[PDB]
Amino acid sequence: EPRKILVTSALPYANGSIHLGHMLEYIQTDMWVRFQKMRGNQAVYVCADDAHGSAIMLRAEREGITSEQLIDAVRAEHMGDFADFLVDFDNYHSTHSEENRELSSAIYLKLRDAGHIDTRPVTQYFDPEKQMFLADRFATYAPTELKSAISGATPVLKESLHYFFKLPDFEAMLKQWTRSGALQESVANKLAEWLDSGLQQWDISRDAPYFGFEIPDAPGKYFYVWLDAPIGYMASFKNLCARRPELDFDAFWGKDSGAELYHFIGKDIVNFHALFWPAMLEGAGYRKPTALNVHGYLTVNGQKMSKSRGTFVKARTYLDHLDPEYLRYYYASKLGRGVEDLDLNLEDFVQKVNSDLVGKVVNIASRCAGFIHKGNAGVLVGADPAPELLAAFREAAPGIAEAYEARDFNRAMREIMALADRANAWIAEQAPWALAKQEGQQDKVQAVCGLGINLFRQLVIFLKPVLPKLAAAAEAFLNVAPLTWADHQTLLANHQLNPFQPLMTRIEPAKVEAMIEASKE
Ligand code: MET
Repeated sequence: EPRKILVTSALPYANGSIHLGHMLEYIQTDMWVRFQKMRGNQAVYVCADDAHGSAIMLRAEREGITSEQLIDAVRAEHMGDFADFLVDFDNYHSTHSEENRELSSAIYLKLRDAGHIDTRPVTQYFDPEKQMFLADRFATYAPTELKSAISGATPVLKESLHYFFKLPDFEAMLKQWTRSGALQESVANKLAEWLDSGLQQWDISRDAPYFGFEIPDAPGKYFYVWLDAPIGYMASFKNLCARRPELDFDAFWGKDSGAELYHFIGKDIVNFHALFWPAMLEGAGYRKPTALNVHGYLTVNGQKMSKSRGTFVKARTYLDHLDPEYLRYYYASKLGRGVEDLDLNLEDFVQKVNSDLVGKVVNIASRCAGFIHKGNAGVLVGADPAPELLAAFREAAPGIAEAYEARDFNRAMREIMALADRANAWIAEQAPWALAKQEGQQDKVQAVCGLGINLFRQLVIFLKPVLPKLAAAAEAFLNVAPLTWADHQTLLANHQLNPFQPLMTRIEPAKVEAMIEASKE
């Protein structure tokens, strides 16, 4: 039977553009989702904009527009960037939605009646040296407007009631769940620092003015953005189930759920997804996630992204100059099971993509297709010129799937390009361009280029989750139904091809520099 898989990515904040560092997470997630879809599994990919908090109030104020105005414009822009980068969500919702308002309040109310909510007064005191108000830890709250000394009648001591999630109530459960396999060992041991220290109650309320959901029965008190943000996951899925009759909420979020749930996140936000989130789900009556998939961050030419050096590239700025599949492949070629950083070496970016994709994959196709087109009216002739070469492709497939399954895209691209390298070399060894000029060798020409195109179909199957647009164009040329992973098991013989679709041009280094220049501020 197929696997039911609900996959999410972190919800970007609704206060700025998506940049190429953010894009690494969504490309990682989308590629994994597309692979599971090819494998015949029910993989559902949901995300949303994170539209609350002082983060949004600051930008809304900085631009003289309302908070609703900003997040609406921003959600449109984020969805356009993701879509153009071929990141295909099943739903892209918003933490500022009626589903999130009800889910947050229903979860809160259940947790409260179970005794997992606490009320205590937080004190803030003015520090004359640091010249600002500090919180009573026993840091300051994030500012909501743009803005000190001890004034005569001005208080030096604020106080306000806050609402706490009694996270320590789940410490035993969390001590077990964090080491259950849901986290990679590196992740679990870095996270366990909070556990070694002892969990603390979590401040989930903010005072007015705050752009967010109001807390039931606490007038003037709002949920902190990080309280409702992960509930955006459930909200995004609940909103989707209204339009997808085959998707049942309880089937994915009930404690009994036999479905898998994965959160792709960056390493900076593990504590929210690994401590508060699974405690919240268990206390509220839902299943905990199957695993967190944690990733590192992006560097460009060996250094941190620089707005001054022009290596802090907006997704739209990339898309103005370059094919998105360039970057999708480059990321795939370095994305690993680990949690390390990933470097975009711009010179290596051009050499690697041109040599691997255009050179080893696209050119095997266009060269061979031309001979089938001109020499046999476009009918691919079936033959067995190089059985050992073909068997290698068969032997390699389940391993490439294992890499995909385990998020080891690096290994997967490696295995694929090794097959590409070997197939390409055999074609060159045959030299159909030379056989085509010899009289009485036309059968040989079609035998060779038939295998060539067959192997290109195999490479497209293997690369489809990285290059879904290229795959679509390839399926048009190959004149086949959309490719499943199981299609690798069959071959085209005696098959009418369509005209050759353009698949990918080389990366022009001028365009890469034009992208960097456009990003210098
Ligand atoms: C529920 S995931 C929230 C992610 C958060 N908005 C961030 O950008 O770090």
